[PDB]
Amino acid sequence: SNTFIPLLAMILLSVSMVVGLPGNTFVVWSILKRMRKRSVTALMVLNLALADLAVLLTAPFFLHFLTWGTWSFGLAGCRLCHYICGVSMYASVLLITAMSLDRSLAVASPFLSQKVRTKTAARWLLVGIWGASFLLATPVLAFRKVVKLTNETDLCLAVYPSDRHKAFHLLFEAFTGFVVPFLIVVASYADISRRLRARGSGSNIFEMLRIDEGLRLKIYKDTEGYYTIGIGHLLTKSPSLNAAKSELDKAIGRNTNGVITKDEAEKLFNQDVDAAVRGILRNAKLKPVYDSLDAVRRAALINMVFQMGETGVAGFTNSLRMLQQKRWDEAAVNLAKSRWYNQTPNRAKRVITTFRTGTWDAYGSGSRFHRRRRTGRLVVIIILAFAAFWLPYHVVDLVEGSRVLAGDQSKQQLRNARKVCIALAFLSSSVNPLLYACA
Ligand SMILES: CC(C)(c1ccc(O)cc1)c1ccc(OCc2cccc(COc3ccc(C(=N)N)cc3)c2)cc1
Repeated sequence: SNTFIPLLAMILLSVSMVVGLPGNTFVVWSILKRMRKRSVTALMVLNLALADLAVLLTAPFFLHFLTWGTWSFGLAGCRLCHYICGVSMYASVLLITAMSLDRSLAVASPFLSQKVRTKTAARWLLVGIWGASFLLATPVLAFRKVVKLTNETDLCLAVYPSDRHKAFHLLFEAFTGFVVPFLIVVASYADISRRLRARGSGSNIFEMLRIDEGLRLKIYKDTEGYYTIGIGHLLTKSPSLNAAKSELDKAIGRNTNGVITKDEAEKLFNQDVDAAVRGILRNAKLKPVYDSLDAVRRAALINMVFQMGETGVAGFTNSLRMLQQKRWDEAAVNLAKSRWYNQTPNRAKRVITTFRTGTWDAYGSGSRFHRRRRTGRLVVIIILAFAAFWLPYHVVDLVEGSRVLAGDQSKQQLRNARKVCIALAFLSSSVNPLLYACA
């Protein structure tokens, strides 16, 4: 088994050359030669597919070192190749953090993105990522030097003066390289999938509310004589129009002069359910029942809460728990005697109908189907191919530093096992062009 690990590491590094060199050289080409307005999503890809190219430029050296038997490029060679390799890991993973940290701001509030996602404020970030990536790989050029092993064989690897030195740096490139990003991209990218559960899949929750609360695209006066716009979005508790009108422009970022788009009315409505669902989940009485209700019957809890406020809908306890206990017919007929049913029966006869049937049958037929998922669905695979390629390597870094404080011959497998994990990761630089050729 002494011969097959070098055999495995020399094909992957060569298939990464035959696939990663041409693809990245093309991907980096189009974004420069054949484009006028380079989108922000075309710069992330650019630098990410630009950095991935530099790592592969060092591959012909490790392959030579893999077969020749000794290093051949002097202190600079092995001081450099690891620095170039160490900077792409850092640059690549931070770009993937930013890309993933951003698709959580495009759903948290899509009106701030227009005022924050500026090509001038994206380019002036890349330098930051690059600069803050050029620095975090600096220990690798201080600790990796060539040592003459035999008259005819000088090997190169990290020379750590003490094992405490080795430990922390092996841990240091794990938290910062992977664990800090893996934790960040898990908070942001799971906040989203936990945000949409309130917002409901597709636009289905919106059109339901349009029929009910009325869709108006200009500032008007509410039922109680107060300024609102859209589906009940309260602009301000204030009398003045210019105060009310200006208050809106702050939350949209553009000079509306009193008018918003069908889109702007919908995004703004999501903030009206996003913030109306925390009130539910932070409410003593309607949190438990809501958690039990399926995706369909949830929007109607969001509907009544939109209607009368949580403090008000919290009153129908006996009709509340009957839902929680999954008995609809005894909650459908029980809600029939409320003043809410009497004062407004066109919207009560259908909200209640969505409970006992658990479908959108009472509201519409075939005008709600959308593909809410955006191009970030592609952005969510280039992080997984990345994570699946870089976890094998880092667990060893994580296990060496951990097991270098207590306890050779049992650990003689790690470097033999690290060799492939370290060499497997040479394919992540060659994974974007196939994902772009996935279509
Ligand atoms: C496998 C080989 C040739 C060897 C040699 C002697 C032997 O007996 C057995 C094996 C070897 C030697 C040294 C070595 O250290 C460099 C290294 C180690 C892990 C990782 C990277 C960067 O990878 C990246 C960085 C960034 C990206 C990116 N997406 N932008 C992709 C891949 C560099 C690596 C391999």
